[PDB]
Amino acid sequence: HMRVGYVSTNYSLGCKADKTIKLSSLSEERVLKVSSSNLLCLKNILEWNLKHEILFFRISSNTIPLASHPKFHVNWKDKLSHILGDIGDFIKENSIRISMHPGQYVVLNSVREEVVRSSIMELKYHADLLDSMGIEGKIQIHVGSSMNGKEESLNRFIENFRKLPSNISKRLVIENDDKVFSVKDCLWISERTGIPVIFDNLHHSILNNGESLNDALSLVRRTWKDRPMIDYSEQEPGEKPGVHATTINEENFRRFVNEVDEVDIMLEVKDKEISALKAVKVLKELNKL
Ligand SMILES: [Mn+2]
Repeated sequence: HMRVGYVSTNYSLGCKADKTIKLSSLSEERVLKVSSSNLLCLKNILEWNLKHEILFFRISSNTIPLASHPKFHVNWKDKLSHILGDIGDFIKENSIRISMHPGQYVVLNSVREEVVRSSIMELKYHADLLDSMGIEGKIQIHVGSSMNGKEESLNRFIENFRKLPSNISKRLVIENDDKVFSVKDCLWISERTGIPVIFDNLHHSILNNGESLNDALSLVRRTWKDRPMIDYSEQEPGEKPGVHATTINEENFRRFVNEVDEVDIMLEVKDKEISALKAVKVLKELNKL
């Protein structure tokens, strides 16, 4: 009862789904050209993934390049409605679960009004992309800044969250990080907002309040109405703490899954689909796929 995913693009297939363009290259034609090629490759990836028993995917934020930039005014929702609807049908037809992660420049709890504004613009593009596919999906973010200290920063997150439009807020999920905001801190936010928490195992291993894997999982499960998503990674040997592994280690992964069930696992390792294949092989063997 576990789905496996990987993030953004598939290197083996050779259809790049995560291409972006420089601000200096912005034009309607170029945005439509790179969006179309990204989306073609995304459809090809989702097809490949279904055949390889990989039923979770993290769609790249580069899918429509520069979509939330102030100078961007391309009507991609109409112009690409065809391919967008087609990809969404394939996802809903085949029970594929979807997440997106806008990354570090979304800082929903910034003290700077213009940073909050641009962060909401980026979140609105993610909700628009998912809406254009006719699917639900989750948009995962970190809590953000710790300016003025942790408690002020948690309350600024909750305040600004409560100003979001529903098509973003209904999809939003928060994840623990390895520097400031722990599982405990995310659970404090969830209790006051209903936001589900994505558990990231490597981050928790680095920054925690003593909770075991199982206890932290059980806590985070209660924040979801549906099956939880978790982010699985490992430490790259020899690197600074928190640097993500270049591939999963099968024995580490086996030790993790033997503890867990009824969760969709997103692999955040640098060899992408190659690790997703190793994980499908383990899960099938353990009758947990
Ligand atoms: Mn993560």
